[PDB]
Amino acid sequence: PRMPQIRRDITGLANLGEVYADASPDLFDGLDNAVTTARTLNEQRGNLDQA
Amino acid sequence: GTLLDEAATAFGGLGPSLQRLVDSTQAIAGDFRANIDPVNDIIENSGPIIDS
Repeated sequence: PRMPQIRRDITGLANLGEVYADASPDLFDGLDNAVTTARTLNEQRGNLDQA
Repeated sequence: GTLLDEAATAFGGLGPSLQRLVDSTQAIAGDFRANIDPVNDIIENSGPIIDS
């Protein structure tokens, strides 16, 4: 009885995979540079709190 | 003779393998029935979030 919902789930999964695969390289480059700036923020936590 | 040869070819030494097949089938079916509410919940509620 829940087979239309299964079909909806599978089609949505395919579409979401396509969208994520299209949006992933930018996300991961941003995550690399965000790792750099997050390391910078962690190294100066006391300065940030005093600020 | 032909049927016996075919049955011997199909069931030569599959004793342990068929035993494992049947035991795995029954265990998986029983466990799947035991957890049918989570399966139904996943099937129902996966669509909204994914389509969102």
